[PDB]
Amino acid sequence: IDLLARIDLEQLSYELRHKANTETSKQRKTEALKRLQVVEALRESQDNR
DNA sequence: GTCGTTAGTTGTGGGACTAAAGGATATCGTGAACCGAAAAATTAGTGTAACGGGTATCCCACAACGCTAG
Repeated sequence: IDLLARIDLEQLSYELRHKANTETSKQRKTEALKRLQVVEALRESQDNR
């Protein structure tokens, strides 16, 4: 609860895009984009409700 | 010589498997003793009859004419 409350979705998404853009490993990039999917899904949810 | 990377396994985990009818199941093992709770049953106590007028209603019966003289 505390960790997810302290989370910042916009900053987290920007950090993940940066990490994907500056990573020399394909697997790390895949993990970064996979987390970005869920982060952006939550961001899109926060617009409707 | 040593460290990160990539691709191809390899083991492991989560998700599918016509339609129609019908549709009954049986379900162990035991430790004691006292207190409290409320739900139930048993027991103890009080009682009328006709009368005066006057009047409201009911049922029950009957009436509600015809002629003659001053």
